[PDB]
Amino acid sequence: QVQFKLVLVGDGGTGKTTFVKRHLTGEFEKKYVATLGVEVHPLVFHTNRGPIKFNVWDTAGQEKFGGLRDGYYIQAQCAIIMFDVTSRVTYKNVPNWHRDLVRVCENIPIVLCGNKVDIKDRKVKAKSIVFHRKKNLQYYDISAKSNYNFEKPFLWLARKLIGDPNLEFVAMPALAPPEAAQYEHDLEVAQTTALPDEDDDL
Amino acid sequence: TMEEDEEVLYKVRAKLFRFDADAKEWKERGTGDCKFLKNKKTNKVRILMRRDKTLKICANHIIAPEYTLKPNVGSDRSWVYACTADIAEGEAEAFTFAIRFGSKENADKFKEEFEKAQEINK
Amino acid sequence: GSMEGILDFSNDLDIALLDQVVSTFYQGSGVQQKQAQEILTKFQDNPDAWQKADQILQFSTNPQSKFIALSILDKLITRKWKLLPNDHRIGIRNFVVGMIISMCQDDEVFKTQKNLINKSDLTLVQILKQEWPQNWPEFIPELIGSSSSSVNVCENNMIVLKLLSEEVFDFSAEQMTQAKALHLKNSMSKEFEQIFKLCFQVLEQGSSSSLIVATLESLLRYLHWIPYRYIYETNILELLSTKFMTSPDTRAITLKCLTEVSNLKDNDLIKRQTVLFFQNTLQQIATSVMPVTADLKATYANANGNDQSFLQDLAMFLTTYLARNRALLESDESLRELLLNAHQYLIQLSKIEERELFKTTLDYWHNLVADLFYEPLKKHIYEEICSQLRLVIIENMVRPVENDEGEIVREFVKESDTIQLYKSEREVLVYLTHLNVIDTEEIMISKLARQIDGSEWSWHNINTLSWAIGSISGTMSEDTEKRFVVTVIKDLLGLCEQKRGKDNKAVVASDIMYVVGQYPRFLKAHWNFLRTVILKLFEFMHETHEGVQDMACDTFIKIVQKCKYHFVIQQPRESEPFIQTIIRDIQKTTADLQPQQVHTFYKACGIIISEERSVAERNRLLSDLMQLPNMAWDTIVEQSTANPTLLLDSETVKIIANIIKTNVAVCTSMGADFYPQLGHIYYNMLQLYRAVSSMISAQVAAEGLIATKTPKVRGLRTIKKEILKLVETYISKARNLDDVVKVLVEPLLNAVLEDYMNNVPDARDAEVLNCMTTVVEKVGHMIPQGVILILQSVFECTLDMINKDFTEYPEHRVEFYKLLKVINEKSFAAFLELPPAAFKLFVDAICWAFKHNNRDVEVNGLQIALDLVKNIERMGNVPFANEFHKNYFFIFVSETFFVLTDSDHKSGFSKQALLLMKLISLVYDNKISVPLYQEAEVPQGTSNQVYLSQYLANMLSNAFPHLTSEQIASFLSALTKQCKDLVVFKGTLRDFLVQIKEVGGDPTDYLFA
Ligand SMILES: Nc1nc2c(ncn2[C@@H]2O[C@H](COP(=O)(O)OP(=O)(O)NP(=O)(O)O)[C@@H](O)[C@H]2O)c(=O)[nH]1
Ligand SMILES: O=C(CCn1cnc(-c2cc(C(F)(F)F)cc(C(F)(F)F)c2)n1)NNc1cnccn1
Ligand SMILES: [Mg+2]
Repeated sequence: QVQFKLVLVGDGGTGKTTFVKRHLTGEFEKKYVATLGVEVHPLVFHTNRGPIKFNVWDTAGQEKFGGLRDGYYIQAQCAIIMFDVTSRVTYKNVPNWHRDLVRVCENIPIVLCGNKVDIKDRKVKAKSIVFHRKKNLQYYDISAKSNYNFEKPFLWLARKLIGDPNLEFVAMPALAPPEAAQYEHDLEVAQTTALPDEDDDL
Repeated sequence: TMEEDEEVLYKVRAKLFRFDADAKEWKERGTGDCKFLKNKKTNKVRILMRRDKTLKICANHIIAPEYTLKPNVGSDRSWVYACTADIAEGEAEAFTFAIRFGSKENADKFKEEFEKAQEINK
Repeated sequence: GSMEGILDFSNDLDIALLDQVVSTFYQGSGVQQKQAQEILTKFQDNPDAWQKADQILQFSTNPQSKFIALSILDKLITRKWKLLPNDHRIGIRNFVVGMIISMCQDDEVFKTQKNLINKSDLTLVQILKQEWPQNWPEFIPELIGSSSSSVNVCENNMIVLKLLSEEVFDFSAEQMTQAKALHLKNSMSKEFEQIFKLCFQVLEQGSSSSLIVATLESLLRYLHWIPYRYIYETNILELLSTKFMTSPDTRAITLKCLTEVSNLKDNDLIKRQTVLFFQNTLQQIATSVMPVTADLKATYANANGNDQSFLQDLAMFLTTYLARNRALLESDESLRELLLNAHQYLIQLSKIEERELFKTTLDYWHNLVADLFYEPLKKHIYEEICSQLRLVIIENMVRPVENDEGEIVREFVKESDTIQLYKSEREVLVYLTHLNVIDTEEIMISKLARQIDGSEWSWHNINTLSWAIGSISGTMSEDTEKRFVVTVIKDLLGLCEQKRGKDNKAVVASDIMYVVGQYPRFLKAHWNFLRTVILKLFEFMHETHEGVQDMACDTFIKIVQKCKYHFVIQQPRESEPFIQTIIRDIQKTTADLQPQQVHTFYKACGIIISEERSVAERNRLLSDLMQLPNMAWDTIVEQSTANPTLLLDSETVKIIANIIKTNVAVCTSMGADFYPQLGHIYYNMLQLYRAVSSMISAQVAAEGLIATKTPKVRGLRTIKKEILKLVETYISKARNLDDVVKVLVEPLLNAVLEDYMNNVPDARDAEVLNCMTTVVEKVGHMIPQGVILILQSVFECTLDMINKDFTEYPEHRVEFYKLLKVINEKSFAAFLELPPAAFKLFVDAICWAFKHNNRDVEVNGLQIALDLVKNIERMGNVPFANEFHKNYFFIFVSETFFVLTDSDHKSGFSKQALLLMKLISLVYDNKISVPLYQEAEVPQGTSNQVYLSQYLANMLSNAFPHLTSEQIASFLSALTKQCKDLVVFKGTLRDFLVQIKEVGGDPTDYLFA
C-alpha cells in the first residue's frame, strides 16, 4: 500500500483538526476542542496514478498539550504548517514550527497554509506572507469553513511524493448500491433539530 | 468511475448532512452535484453525489419508493429522510440524511424528481 | 494494559517493554497506537523520567526510544537545569558528549542514525546555552582540535556549530533574557575567528561532499551576523561563486549562502568583489546548469530532482542581488552583458507557472520599474528587458475581481487569493506603460488584431488581454487614451457580433464590461457613448446569462460612482437629466433582477441623486426614486395594521424586509440627504418593529426556543435587524444632530430597549447593541439620560449571556464591548450613575474581556480599562476616584499581570503592558491620593510606592513560587524604574516571561537597561 506520513503543525486554534476532519468526513466542526498530543487519521485520495494514502499526524499546537512535540515528526515524509490569517501571532510563530520540523525532517515537501480567509477582518495581509520563499515551501490561502483551496495542500504534496507533476484527483468508482420502530423516533428528532448555518448559500 | 452505463435524469447543486443521533446535531457530509442516475440495464434510479474538488462520493443509494421526504424545522429549502443502505463509505449503512439547496424552488424541484424516480424504481 | 508497566518507577525500567510501546506508537496503528501514545506522553511527563535517560541511551535497541530520552533531557536542561545537584549536571554533560562521540566513531551508526545524532547535537547545544562559556571555556578549542582527527567528528561539529548559531542569533529573542542573549552572542563573537579558521580550511581543503555541505550549512547561519571582513577579506567568495557552484550537491546551499552575502553590511575594492562573485555565479549557471535561452517554464513544470527548488533559489538570489547592487553593473560598459543576462534569466523565471514564485519575481520587477520611473538615464538600459516583461505580464494577468464569469462560463465564490496578485500585476504594468506607452499600445492592439483575424483566439487570450487593457487606465494622457479606447471597443464589438453561443457571449460581454468600467474618464467626455453603455447594461439585467446579469449590476454602480455628475445635469440634446429617465423605468429595468441586485440598483440611483445640491430638487428626486417601495409600504402598513396574522404571511414578511433593505441601500449612498425619506416611514416603521417583536415573542412562547430557527421567525427578525441597520446607517452619517436627538432617538429607545431587555436571550438581536453604539457615538454627549437608559436595559442582561464561557452568543459579545467602550469614551457620567453593585459588574466585565482569546473582545477590553483609568484620573482627588482606587486598583493590576503571564494571551502583550505601565506610573507619580492599604496592614505614612512593591512581591511569590525572592525584587525594581519608557518596560516584562519558564534565572538580568 502506498502510504505517506504527514505531520500537521501550527499554533493552537489555527484550524488544523477542523481542516483534517473536513477532509475525513466532510463535516465542519465549530467547537474548539484542543488536540491532546497527536491524533492519527488515515486519509486516502484517488488519483490518476492510483490511490494515495496519507497517515495524517494532527499534532497539538498548545504548548501545555504538546505531548512528544518534535518526537511526532520522526520519519514524516511531508508536512503542513498552519497559521490563522486573523491572528498575526500565529504567523509570527511559523518560523519556530518550521525550525523544529526541519531539524527532524531535513528534506521533505512542506505546505504553508494560511487558514480562515473566510473571515472578513483579515490581519495577516497577503503581501506580508513571504516566509515560504527562502524555505521552498508551497503556500496557499485556505478556509476549512468555506473549503476555499482546501484540496490544494494534498494535491501538491501528492504530486511531489509520487513524483508526477501531472497527477490529478479523479472520481472514485461508484458501485451500484443495494436494491420502522426506531426510525419514526429518530426521524422526529432529526426533523426538529435545525440544520446549521441556514444563511449560507448552500 | 462506474457511471458510464447510467443516464442523468436530474442534477442540482446541494449540501448533504447526516444526523449524529448520539451528539444530537447535524453534520455536513458533502457539497457538490447531486445526480439522479438511471441504470440502462436495470432501469433503477440511484442518488449519487460527489464532493467538489476531491470528487469523493458522499451519497450512493437507491431512491427507494419507501423513502419519504420530510421538512426540517429550520429550513424551507431542505428535505430530511431515512436511508437504510448508503454505500458512500463502504459497507451499506443506514443514515438519516438532510439535503439543502440554494433556493426553495430547487428544493421543490428535487422533491418532484425524487418522487418520479421512486415511481420508476417501483 | 501490558504497555503501562513503564509508568511504574518503583521497579526498574524494562527497556525491552519501552521499545515495544515506542514501536507500537510509531509503526503501529489504530487503538494500540493511541494507547501507546498516551503511555509515552505520561512517561515523558514524569518529572523523574530523566533519571532513566542514561539507561535508555545505553541499553535501548530503538533510536526512537533514544530520541524520546533526549527529548526528556531537553525539557530538564531547558527548564530545571540549575535545580540539579552539580554532580548531576557534570554527569549529564559527560554522558551526552560521550554518546555523540561514540555515534561519530561508528561509521555505520553515523550513516544510519542521522535523526538521533542531530537530536543529540541539539541537546548538547541546550547544555551549552546553560554552561558555555563560563563553565566550559575550552569547548570551542577542543571542538576545533577534535575536528582534524575524524571526518565524521568534523562533519558533526559543523552541525553542532550550526545549531548553536541558530539558537544564539536566530531564535534567542523570545527564548532568553536580553542579558543572556548578549552574553552568548558576545561569547560566540569572541571565538568566531577560530571557528572561521576551521570552516575555511575545510572548504578549501576538503573533498568529502557531506562534510562540505554541512560546513556550508553552518556558514549560511554565520552570514546572519558575522563581520563582513570574514567574507570579503578572505578568498571565500571565490570558492562560493566558482568551485561550490559546479557540483550539484553543494550548489543549493552555496546559492543560499551567496543570497545572504547579498545582504551583508564607498570602497571601490569591495564593489569589485561584489561584482566579481556575481559574475562568477552567473558564469557557472550558464556553463554548468543551463544557458540563458533555456525554457525554464518547461523545466519547472517537469519537476525533475531538485529543479523546482533550484529555480526558486536562483530567483531569490538574482532578485536579492540586483535589488541591492544592479547600480554596480549599470555604468561600466564591460558589465552591461552581465546585467542584462541576469535580467534575462529573471524574464525566463517569470514565465514559470507557479503563483508564489511569480509573486517573488513580480516584487523584483516592481522594484526595478519604480526605479526606472524616477532615476535619470536608467530606463534605456532595460528597454528590451521591459519590452519582454510587458508581454509576460499581459499574458499572465489574473482575474480582476469584477469579472464574475469563469471556467464553463458560469459564476461561483470569490477568488479571494488573487486580489493582491492583480493589484501587483496592475502596479508593474502601469509603470511599464509609463516607461514606453508606444510599445505597450502596439503590443495590446496587435494581440487584439490576432484575436479577431488571428491564430490566437481563445478564452484567456481575450481575457488576460482585456484585463490588461482595463488595468492600465490612467497611464495615457487624455487625448492618447481617447484614440486607444475607441480602437479597443470597436474590435471588442467585432468579436461579440461574430462569436455566438451561451459561452462566447458571456466571455466577451464580461470583457467589455470590465474595460468600459475601467475608463470613466472616457465616459465623462463622451456623454452619448456613456448613455449607450448604461442602456446596454440595463439590457444585460434581463439576461438569463448567469454571471453576465450580476456583472451588469456591478458595472452600473461602478460607473455611476465615477460619472454620477453626468446623470444629474441636463445633457445637451436631452429632454431631462438622465436620472429622471432611469427612475421612470426602474420597475421595468429591474423587473427581472434578484432583490439584492435591485437594492444595488437603488443604491446607485441614490449616488446620483446626492449630486443634486438644490435641496428642493434633491428631495423630489428621492421621493420619485422611493415611489415603488413607499407605495408598497403604504399598502402593507394599511393591511397589516388590522390583521397582525397577515404579518404571518411569509410573502408579506419578505416584501417588508425587501422594502426596508431598499431604504437601507439608498440611505447608504445618500447619507444625511436620506432624512426626508426616513421621516416618511419612521413612525410606522417603529410601530411595525413593535408588532413584529410581539409576534416573535408569541411564536417562541407557543413553539419553544426552536421557533427562532424557523423561516418565519428568522424572517421576522430580519425585519427588526434591517430596521436597526437603517437607523444606524442614517445616524452614522447624519449632519443635523438636533433632529436626530429631538425626532429619532426617543421613539427608537422606546421601541427597542425594553423589547431587548424583556426577550429571552436567544431572541435578543445583537444588532440592538450595534445601533446603540452608533447612537452613543454620534449624539451620546447630548442624551445623558438616554445613555443611562441604554445601560439599564442592555448591560446586566447581556453580561449574564456572555459571562459563563467565552463562546456563546459571539455577536452579542463583540457588540457588547464596543458599546461599553463608546459609553466609557463619550458618556462616562453614565457609569458614575451606576449603583455600586452594577459598577462592580462593569469592572468584572472589563477584566472578563481581558481573558478572551477573541481579539475582537480582548482589544476593546484592554482599551476600556485604559480609558477608565484615565477617566478616573481626570476626576482628581474626589470621593469617587478615591473609592475607585481603594476598590479596584489592585484588581486591575493583578488581572493585567495574570493575562501577561499565563501564555494564553500573547496577542495582547503590547496593550497589556501599556495598561500595566499606566497603573504603576499612577502610584510612582502619586496620582492616587488615599492610601491603597488598610489602616492596620502597614505603618501609618507608608507610601503607596512602598506598599505597591510589597503587594506585588507577595503576589508574584505565591503565583510563581519557583522564583527566588531576589529575582522578584530585582524584577519589580527594574519594572518600576521603567514605568515611563514603554519599550524598556516591555523588554523587562519579556525578560520576566522567559525567567518564569525556568529555575535559577539571574536576577541581575533585570539591570540590562
Ligand atoms: N471561521 C473559521 N473557523 C475555523 C476554520 N477552521 C477551523 N475553525 C475553527 O477554529 C477553531 C479551532 O479548531 P481546531 O481544528 O481544533 O484548531 P487546532 O489547530 O486543531 N487547535 P489545537 O492545536 O490546540 O488542537 C474551531 O472552532 C474551528 O471551528 C475556518 O476555516 N474558518
Ligand atoms: O449585440 C451584441 C454585441 C455583443 N456585445 C456584447 N457586449 C456588448 C456590449 C456591452 C456593453 C457593456 F456595457 F455591457 F459593457 C456595451 C456595449 C456598447 F459598446 F455597445 F455600448 C456593448 N455587445 N450583444 N447583444 C446582442 C443582442 N442581440 C443579438 C446579438 N447580441
Ligand atoms: Mg487540534
